[PDB]
Amino acid sequence: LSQKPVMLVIRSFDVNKPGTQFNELKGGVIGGSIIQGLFKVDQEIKVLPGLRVEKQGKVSYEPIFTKISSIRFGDEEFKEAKPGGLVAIGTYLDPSLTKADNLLGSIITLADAEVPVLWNIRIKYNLLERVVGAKEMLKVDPIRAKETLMLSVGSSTTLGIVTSVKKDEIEVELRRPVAVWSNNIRTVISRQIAGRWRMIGWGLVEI
Amino acid sequence: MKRRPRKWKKKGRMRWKWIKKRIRRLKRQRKKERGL
RNA sequence: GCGGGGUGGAGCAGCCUGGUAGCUCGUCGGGCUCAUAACCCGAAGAUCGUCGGUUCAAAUCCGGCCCCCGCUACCA
RNA sequence: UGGAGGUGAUUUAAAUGCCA
RNA sequence: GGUCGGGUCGAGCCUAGGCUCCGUGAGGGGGGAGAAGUCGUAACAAGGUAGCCGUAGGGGAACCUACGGCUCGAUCACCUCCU
RNA sequence: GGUGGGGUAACGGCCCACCAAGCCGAAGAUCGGUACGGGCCGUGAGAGCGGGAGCCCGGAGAUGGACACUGAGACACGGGUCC
Ligand SMILES: [Mg+2]
Ligand SMILES: [Mg+2]
Ligand SMILES: [Mg+2]
Ligand SMILES: [Mg+2]
Ligand SMILES: [Mg+2]
Ligand SMILES: [Mg+2]
Ligand SMILES: [Mg+2]
Ligand SMILES: [Mg+2]
Repeated sequence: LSQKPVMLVIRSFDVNKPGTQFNELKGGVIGGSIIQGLFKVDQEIKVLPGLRVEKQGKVSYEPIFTKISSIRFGDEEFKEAKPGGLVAIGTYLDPSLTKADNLLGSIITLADAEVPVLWNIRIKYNLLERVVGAKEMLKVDPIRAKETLMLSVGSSTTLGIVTSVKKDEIEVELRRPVAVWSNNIRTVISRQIAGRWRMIGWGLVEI
Repeated sequence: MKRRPRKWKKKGRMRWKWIKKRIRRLKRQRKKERGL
């Protein structure tokens, strides 16, 4: 419980049933598990990346403050989520921000805390040995850049392209920033195979 | 674009307006496209 | 719990309202242009899964059987 | 003698062509 | 001549420092030339909707619409200006 | 650039201590790129254009880089040291 409590989300939904009156209205539920730290109902927090907005003519996001409306694992009553299991955290936000798995792989930490966001990300990557998950296993090629590859950041994900392809690391340009609580967090690279994006290396994010 | 008006004559080529517009879609690119 | 079509090479039209598989892409061939494609028209073409019932009489109304099987008990 | 300017009008469906 | 001190000019070496001198080298986007491959008809006449320039938006491709300008645009009706 | 000084055969920021803000620059500063210069040769109607190995008067190197001895004469091609 030393680094910043981060819940690396996997699900996010809206409790409000179709036809719910404006009196028992709820925020959204956002659901992960507490690996570093512990989260609590009514706590100040910021979610990342969350919301994207047009600020000065380019593309960028907004880390979003709130507090928790309740915490639960299903159907029992508790109030402060400790480590262990996908915990569900219902918040004070808008629900339309959360439905349809918009922020799949969200991250939650404190609205007074530190997790960075970078359009250009440097990642030390290790090549995979063969085409694992497929019928057919062909050689792993040393490539040049400009190819478009899928980079999944822990529970986050993005596309990426590059201009300097160093031997061991990669300087990838994106369209959406990262959720990187500290060093060498596990973001994985997959290359298209026949519409199936399979592994071509495991990388760790240096910042 | 520092016009050179020998090209509009449309003789053995294509219109000029609709070539300018397409060169923009590549200069805007090699400027944006990892030309950073 | 069920429940649906049970249709030509292909869209299946058409089913209580009952006699002409009903047009449409496609296959043969005939017309127009110089010649092609578009365009025009004859021909092929299944005959309603199938055993039946009801029905003077049928996919037309009702059932045996079976083809394929399409919806059966999620919001922190 | 020939223009030199202006206002209006100005019509279904009609694709393409080896060889010296 | 020698040896100790002090001072003096000075190559090389050596850390670290970006610059320029490169054998290469990893995906690339175009580019020039082959016009019995494939897709369509925008350009030339009033080219079957007139064309062509500046900005903007869209589009499997040549291309299409939106306001402001010129004849390097053809006829009928009608004027008006001069010779 | 100035005052005042040591130094070489000799004047000189050539070097030294003091004193102040001067110097050049789009009539092309600086930095990059190429070349040994001058008598002259090649061509051309002439106006030019292009070349300046071979002969003579200049200027510089002695495997790269540094430094001294001797003599009028230089840091010495067939003399001397160090890297
Ligand atoms: Mg001209
Ligand atoms: Mg024909
Ligand atoms: Mg028409
Ligand atoms: Mg045309
Ligand atoms: Mg036209
Ligand atoms: Mg004008
Ligand atoms: Mg003096
Ligand atoms: Mg120079």
